[PDB]
Amino acid sequence: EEEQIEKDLQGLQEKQRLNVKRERRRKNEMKQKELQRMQMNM
RNA sequence: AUGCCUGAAUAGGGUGAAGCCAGAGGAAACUCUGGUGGAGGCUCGCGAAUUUGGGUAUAGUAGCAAAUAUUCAAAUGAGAA
Repeated sequence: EEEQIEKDLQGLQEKQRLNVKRERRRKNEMKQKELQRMQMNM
């Protein structure tokens, strides 16, 4: 009964952590990409 | 040997390059997983070679000429494999 609560809380917390990590990664990657793209036109 | 003009052809099987998308690691750079995409001195059936049309320059013996399988009935005809 409570095993399901523990499992889904842990799963949602792990998903949240992975989401934070991937958002940080993509934000850095796209900021670098847009900077390079903006600078490549000259 | 090197050309030039105008046409035909430059096929097929396999593999899967940049680039892209989405995931996971690390502060970046960067490295892996899946997909996508469809490229090449990639493969498969000093020297040689490098498709093609037209035009245009520098003893009655040997033997039967070889490309397999012919058969039956009728017609024509002097005479029919």
